[PDB]
Amino acid sequence: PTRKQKVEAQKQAEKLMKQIGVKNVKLSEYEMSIAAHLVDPLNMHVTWSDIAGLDDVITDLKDTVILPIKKKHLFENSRLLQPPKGVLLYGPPGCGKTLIAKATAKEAGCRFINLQPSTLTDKWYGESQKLAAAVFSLAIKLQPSIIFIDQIDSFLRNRSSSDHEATAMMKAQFMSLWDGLDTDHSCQVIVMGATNRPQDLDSAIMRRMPTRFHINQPALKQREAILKLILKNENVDRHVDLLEVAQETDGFSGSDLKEMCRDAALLCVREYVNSIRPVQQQDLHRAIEKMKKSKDAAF
Amino acid sequence: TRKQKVEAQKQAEKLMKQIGVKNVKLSEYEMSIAAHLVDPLNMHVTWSDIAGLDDVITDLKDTVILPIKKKHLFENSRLLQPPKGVLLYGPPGCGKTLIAKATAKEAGCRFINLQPSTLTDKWYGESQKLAAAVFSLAIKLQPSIIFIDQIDSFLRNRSSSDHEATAMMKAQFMSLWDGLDTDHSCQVIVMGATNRPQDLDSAIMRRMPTRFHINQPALKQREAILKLILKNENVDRHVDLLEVAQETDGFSGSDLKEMCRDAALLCVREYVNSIRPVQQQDLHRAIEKMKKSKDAAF
Amino acid sequence: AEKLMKQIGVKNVKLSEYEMSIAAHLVDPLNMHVTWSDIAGLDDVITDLKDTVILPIKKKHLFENSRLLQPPKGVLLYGPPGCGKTLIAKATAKEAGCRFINLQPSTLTDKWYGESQKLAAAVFSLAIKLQPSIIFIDQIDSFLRAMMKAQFMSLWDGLDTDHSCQVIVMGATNRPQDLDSAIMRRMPTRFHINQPALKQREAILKLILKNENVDRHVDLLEVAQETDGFSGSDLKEMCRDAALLCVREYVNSIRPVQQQDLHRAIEKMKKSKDAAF
Amino acid sequence: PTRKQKVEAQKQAEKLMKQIGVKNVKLSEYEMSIAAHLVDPLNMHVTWSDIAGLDDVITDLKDTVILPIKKKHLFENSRLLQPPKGVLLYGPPGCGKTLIAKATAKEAGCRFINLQPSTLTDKWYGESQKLAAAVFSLAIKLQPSIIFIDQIDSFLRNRSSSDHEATAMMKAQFMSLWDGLDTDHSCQVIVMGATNRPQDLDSAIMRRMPTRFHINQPALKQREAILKLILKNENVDRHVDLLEVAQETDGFSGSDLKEMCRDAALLCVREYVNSTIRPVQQQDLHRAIEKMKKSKDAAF
Amino acid sequence: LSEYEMSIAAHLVDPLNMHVTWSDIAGLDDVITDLKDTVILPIKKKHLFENSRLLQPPKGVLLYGPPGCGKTLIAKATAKEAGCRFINLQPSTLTDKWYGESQKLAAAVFSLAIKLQPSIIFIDQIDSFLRNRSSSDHEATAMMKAQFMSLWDGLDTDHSCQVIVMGATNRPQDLDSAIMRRMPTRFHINQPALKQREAILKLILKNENVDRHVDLLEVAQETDGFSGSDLKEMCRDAALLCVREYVNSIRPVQQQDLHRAIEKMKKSK
Amino acid sequence: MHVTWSDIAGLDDVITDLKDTVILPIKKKHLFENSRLLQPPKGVLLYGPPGCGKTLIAKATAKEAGCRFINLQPSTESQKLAAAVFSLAIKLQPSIIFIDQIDSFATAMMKAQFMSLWDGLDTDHSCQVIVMGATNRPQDLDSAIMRRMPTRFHINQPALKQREAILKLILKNENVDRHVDLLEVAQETDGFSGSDLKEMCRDAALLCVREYVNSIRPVQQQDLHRAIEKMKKSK
Ligand SMILES: Nc1ncnc2c1ncn2[C@@H]1O[C@H](COP(=O)(O)OP(=O)(O)OP(=O)(O)O)[C@@H](O)[C@H]1O
Ligand SMILES: Nc1ncnc2c1ncn2[C@@H]1O[C@H](COP(=O)(O)OP(=O)(O)OP(=O)(O)O)[C@@H](O)[C@H]1O
Ligand SMILES: Nc1ncnc2c1ncn2[C@@H]1O[C@H](COP(=O)(O)OP(=O)(O)OP(=O)(O)O)[C@@H](O)[C@H]1O
Ligand SMILES: Nc1ncnc2c1ncn2[C@@H]1O[C@H](COP(=O)(O)OP(=O)(O)OP(=O)(O)O)[C@@H](O)[C@H]1O
Ligand SMILES: Nc1ncnc2c1ncn2[C@@H]1O[C@H](COP(=O)(O)OP(=O)(O)OP(=O)(O)O)[C@@H](O)[C@H]1O
Ligand SMILES: [Mg+2]
Ligand SMILES: [Mg+2]
Ligand SMILES: [Mg+2]
Ligand SMILES: [Mg+2]
Repeated sequence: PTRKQKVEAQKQAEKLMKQIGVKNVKLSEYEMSIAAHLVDPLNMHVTWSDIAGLDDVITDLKDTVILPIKKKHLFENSRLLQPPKGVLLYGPPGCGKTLIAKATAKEAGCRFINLQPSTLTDKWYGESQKLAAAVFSLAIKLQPSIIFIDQIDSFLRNRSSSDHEATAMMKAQFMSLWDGLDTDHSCQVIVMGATNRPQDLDSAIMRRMPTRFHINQPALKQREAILKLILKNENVDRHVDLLEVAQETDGFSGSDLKEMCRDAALLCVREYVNSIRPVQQQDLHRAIEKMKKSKDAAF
Repeated sequence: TRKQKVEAQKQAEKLMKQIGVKNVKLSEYEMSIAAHLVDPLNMHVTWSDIAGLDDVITDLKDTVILPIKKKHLFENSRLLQPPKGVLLYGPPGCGKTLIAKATAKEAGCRFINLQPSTLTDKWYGESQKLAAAVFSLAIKLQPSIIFIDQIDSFLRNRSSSDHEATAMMKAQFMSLWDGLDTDHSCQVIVMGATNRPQDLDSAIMRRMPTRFHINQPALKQREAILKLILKNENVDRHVDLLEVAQETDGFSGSDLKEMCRDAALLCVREYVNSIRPVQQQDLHRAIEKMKKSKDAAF
Repeated sequence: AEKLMKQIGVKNVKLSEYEMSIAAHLVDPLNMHVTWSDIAGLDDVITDLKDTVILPIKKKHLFENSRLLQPPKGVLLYGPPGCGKTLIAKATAKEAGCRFINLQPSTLTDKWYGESQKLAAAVFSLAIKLQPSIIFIDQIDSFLRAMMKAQFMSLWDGLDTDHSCQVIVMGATNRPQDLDSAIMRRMPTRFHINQPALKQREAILKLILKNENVDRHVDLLEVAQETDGFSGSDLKEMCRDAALLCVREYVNSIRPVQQQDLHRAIEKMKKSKDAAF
Repeated sequence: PTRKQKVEAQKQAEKLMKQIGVKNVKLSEYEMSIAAHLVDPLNMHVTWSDIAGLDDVITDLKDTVILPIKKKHLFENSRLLQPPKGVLLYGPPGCGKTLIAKATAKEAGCRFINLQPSTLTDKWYGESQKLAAAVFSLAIKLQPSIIFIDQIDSFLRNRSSSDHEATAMMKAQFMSLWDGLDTDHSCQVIVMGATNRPQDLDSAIMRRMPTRFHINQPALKQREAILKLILKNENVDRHVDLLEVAQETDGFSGSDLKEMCRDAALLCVREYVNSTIRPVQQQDLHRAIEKMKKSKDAAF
Repeated sequence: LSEYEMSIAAHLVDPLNMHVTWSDIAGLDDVITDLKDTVILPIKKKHLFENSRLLQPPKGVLLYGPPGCGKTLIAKATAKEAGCRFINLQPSTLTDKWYGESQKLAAAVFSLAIKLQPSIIFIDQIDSFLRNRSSSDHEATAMMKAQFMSLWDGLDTDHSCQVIVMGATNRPQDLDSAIMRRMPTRFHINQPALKQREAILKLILKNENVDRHVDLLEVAQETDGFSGSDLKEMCRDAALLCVREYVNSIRPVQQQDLHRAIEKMKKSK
Repeated sequence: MHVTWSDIAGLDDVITDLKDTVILPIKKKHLFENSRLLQPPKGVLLYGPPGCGKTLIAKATAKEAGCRFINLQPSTESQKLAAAVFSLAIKLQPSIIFIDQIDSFATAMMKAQFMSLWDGLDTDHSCQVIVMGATNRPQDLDSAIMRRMPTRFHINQPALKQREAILKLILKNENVDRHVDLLEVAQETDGFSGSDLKEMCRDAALLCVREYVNSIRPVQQQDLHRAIEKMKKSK
């Protein structure tokens, strides 16, 4: 027939499945096309120790998502002790969202799966809803599993009249398979999504993601912590305190400080090549000044 | 060729043996539609598990379940038959899917989930055949309850920016609902749960006249659901569910479940660091956490 | 063909395969318990439809030679959703004297090669073979908003000129504004099936409860003056809910429906009608 | 379906890929349709020497983008020394932006690719997101590469509610594939964009383009530099005071001085042809400046 | 030769059947002088100074002023005296009721213009098409009006193609800030102002009927106050009055019919 | 075309404007061929309300001026057929090419060839090949050749007196009552459209016929009033 571009998902999500260690899974063409976006747990290079600035959020996520997956002998006796069916990572953009997502993909346990909603929308009629169903079918087939939807503020957007029929049907099927009729059993299928704009997400999807973790912008202590974490392996001058830098920033996020340290290292490398030099804490001041002058362009 | 119905024919047979049908001869499309039949014994929720509202439950039981049984009493009257549509509308969360499961389990006749994703097909002239086979199967076994979850997305408001197959299916649904051959003594009822009935339709809205408003829980309903949830789990003796219900004032039927789950998780976390009941102190902390987290939209 | 010949009453069956497949689709006037007495409230529209379409079919001796009385090709019954359209169509299918046939465009779209123009030609060949015939396409808005569409349009425009076959295309419509630009013009006769007014509401309410054991002091005029916006199906649902509420006092352990049950049903229906707002 | 539009670019992207130097790259239909917009390195005829007026920006770009591409032995040990994942060239319209982009399309090494967001949007449903994914797929397939998004203040605009679902999905997928779950690894895939309205670009795309270069309106020294650069190939007299016209303009951008020089040359050719090669004697420049000022005044 | 290219080719005016020269445009003569040496001279005789990098015709010619009085007449005459392939489509031929069918249309237009020799492009009423960029407007034409700028002078442009785009507007104050940049040579088509009116009146009355002696200087200040296009429509009223009077009983014109046409045009206002 | 200019009543001023402008081609030489600006417009268009004598106006303009007419039939390779039709219409001079439903009518190459042929004909001859086939709704009909149709007239409801004249001209064909007058019916029609009076008279005749079929007589004022009331209720 037509649309036979699934001739390489089954040959692409099989060698990728052997890297995870699944023995006997009987899937269809749509299920394999969905599983073609599974992430390898060993392909990540960031653990919980690489995420600084916030500590209570890490422990909360670990005891809400990671803990109920293991120690099943203690959480299966009670009626309501299973992990939630949704984790909404909201807050300002930059620090925390994708890093916590990678930490959950690597060190959390059960098979992680990225959705990438671009593969759900198809050209042919009656093909996007089948893929949306195969998503949850594969999630149920692989217990447990964590369905990750990055930028969930666009795919599962607020419903209105100016929406395509296939996208609206997929958005309805998502909430009809989340906690629908034949769902809500002991399946350990959790759906998480990181988004910087949770104001216009939805009204029916917002309740299906009850555990909402606010990853705020780093404060003074958080900025000091992330500045001390970033300048750990690279050569830095012996007496360089990260408190004055974090106090001087006062508006930098977790990604702007990374750029500031990268700019300082690049300035040191350029000064060395013009003629291995450590950051004498003087380049940090001019880097902060240049970054502030650049950020002042939005106003 | 679309020769996958074979597997849909090997999944709509064993399930049939789980329901107890003896002689029902169907076609390929009818079998593919019946492949979504729900097992009544697979549900684990009855009318006793739905608290907070009682008049709505009694109304639904006397409107849907009561006409199904005692057919000798309603066979003489002309307008004493079950309706052809039940629209469960209201705010999202509490009541809709729970009442759907209760009607699937403890209501009687064979329940069927539509799952409109299977109606839309890639091949031309295949979605309308499945839409017809839906009602064909519904009439084939009487009675039956056709459930369409989130019906405000499949039978949307008819406009010009709609595909030919979807528009044809939406027209065939209302043509086979109360058209030229239906509306006889068939006892085929179609129900649907939705949280946005404002933009559902103009012709489908009248075909579902029995509309049950599953409102958002009030003080009494909040206390009722809080007492129902905290029933089997261990809790302190002097814990008044009225206090937390009056303090909340802003949760639906699903947010209180999350609050109780968070309280139990806090208890089991404080225990696992070194079985502890909730002393009504973790309840307030979970309520404050959920109230400070629900401000993400604003 | 022969499987459904029991009602056409003509031994002129020379149908082919497509004609045979289309012949299994005409309506069954036997199991149609609807006449002009069943439809209430709108009697002027009924008599208009009658003296416009019906006598051109039954009266076949006065106009026989050439006379101007002709069945208008294309009758569009348009209005709000409910209250009359399919009921009038079914009454016509019952007692129009002609072979009524339903379309249901879902059967036209064949999967093989996407060729659905052959069926669009076969349906018209069948309608002309056993004239008079009324081709009814329910929900004609979604069906006509594309080789089959042009072929069917040209067929309907070209074959209905010899005034030898009384084939008439009739359609019901709840959204007449977005129907079409040429189809709306192609149908000369348009019947506006309005929603029941203060008098039509009372008429249909009195017609709904006739054989039931209703109380003596139940003035339907008060119910009509209390509804103020109820459609045809809404009043039937209200009466059904009132009957269920009256029988609820007996099933829990035959009671005549009083005014209190009707008032409670009206209040419940008016509260429920605010779902779309 | 739409396999025709994707069967022509396939016969066009291959030839353009033959002269670039990609040896073995296996692409799909969407990847080939995206690669069909690759720019030829030899077609660009503007280098760093042809861009005057700004000097610190040039060396900053050479150290930030051009330097980490080569000499990989120095930036392979540390954790954060790779080239950035975005270069936002913001400033008033005129000088710098498109010229710097054209210069980097030739004198940067790695394969340059223009996005041309007009080809991303498609008529069929579920086709624009596939092309947006194929963009980054092709970028990762050949390393390194520079994805240029001209006038990025329109495609990756500020997210709101009055936007189409396809453009919103594409805008979300761009930032999801920029620094998402499987793209933070070292891949040398850099995305740059030139725009004249950075105030309403975005809140999540702005952080993904940390290196923000401001191309200001030419000042006195910059105006003198560009006026001396432009009046180098054309025939001019011996003595030309470039500071005079530079101080006279006081409001001309990098493109208005080019127009003034063109108008002076056209006046010279008109005076020559009217009789039947004449060098500008620093008098047609003042008249052209006055005419350009009168034209800019009468525009309102 | 794509599909959108062939769809655009339906608006490509043939360079042979134009029959519009500088003689048809009377009245204003200063704008014609500055446009001949700036647009026609660099386009033609390219074998003289092709070595120079900035001796090419400007790609941003724009003619503003009141509506009418020779706006597109100068464009057609220029394109006829220029190389070939006058290309005007519409102010609203684009913006089809689809998704991704408006920017691709402009892309096809520009590709077709690049395919052949300069092929002067004329965009009638660029004021509303390329209006000032903002964030409150519908976010479907802003991306299009930005792609137009990105394709006008971008990466692949600035070659020896001579592709010159010509615009037209009635109020170039809210047009743009980056589009006016690539439009450096902007001519000012003014109002006739008591002289060009008489000139165009003497021009139009040349190839016509008998037209007995009536000095155009007489009806020069008591004529239509503006809109020379209505002066083109004013002589039409005299012609219809001269051809509609003889049916009651070819007739030569005089001051009476012209004055009555003037009074009728004034009453129309 | 069997239509007559005197039969179609209504806007008498528009009729004279047509019989002057469009029939300047019917006028001999030295009147429209001598002056360059006195020639009639090339490619006249017609737009306005739906129906109301859309094709009837073109038929009357072709019959009164005696100009040759030919049906374009846009519903019935395409570019070649269009070029052949244009050549056939331009050969037999003078001739008018009338099209049906031009508002919704390779097609682009055919339109470009037709526009080029019309431009060449106008540059060669004054009014040899005319084109009058534009339908209603010309605001967004098409954008193929805008300069081809620069002349048009908004044919709408002229006035109540024109409606009364049309009713008197259309009703004076069958048997009518003495007291029943078309002016008395138009005084109560309250601004009915052009095609509305014909359908109202048809409904009155159908009522008068049904009066005998239910039990032939001439139409009366009561039947006309009932038909007008039914048309207003159905309007
Ligand atoms: N706690 C942290 N420890 C180390 N690095 C951090 C931390 N927080 C942020 N970062 C830096 O931020 C970058 C990741 O940003 P990320 O991808 O999470 O943005 P995002 O929040 O996903 O963007 P958006 O809000 O648009 O989705 C990494 O390069 C990392 O160096
Ligand atoms: N009366 C009740 N008794 C017990 N639990 C309840 C009650 N009402 C709601 N719940 C809780 O709500 C959850 C079910 O939510 P449900 O699936 O009905 O949401 P929904 O209304 O279907 O959402 P949407 O409106 O988006 O379709 C269950 O987990 C259940 O614990
Ligand atoms: N005049 C009437 N008298 C009695 N019952 C009526 C009348 N009109 C409508 N009904 C009731 O309405 C129901 C039929 O609805 P109806 O056929 O009018 O809907 P419809 O207009 O065909 O729907 P759609 O607009 O989708 O075609 C019947 O069950 C009948 O009981
Ligand atoms: N430093 C320079 N050296 C030489 N030429 C220059 C310089 N700066 C600007 N120019 C001139 O400017 C023109 C390029 O303008 P460009 O396309 O960069 O405008 P832009 O800023 O991209 O416009 P927009 O902001 O609308 O995208 C070239 O023709 C070039 O001659
Ligand atoms: N000075 C003039 N000399 C000769 N003809 C003129 C003159 N001014 C106007 N006309 C005539 O008036 C007509 C319309 O004038 P013009 O082309 O200036 O309008 P326009 O502003 O281009 O209209 P639009 O804005 O719709 O494009 C032309 O056909 C032209 O023949
Ligand atoms: Mg992210
Ligand atoms: Mg639900
Ligand atoms: Mg109906
Ligand atoms: Mg630019």
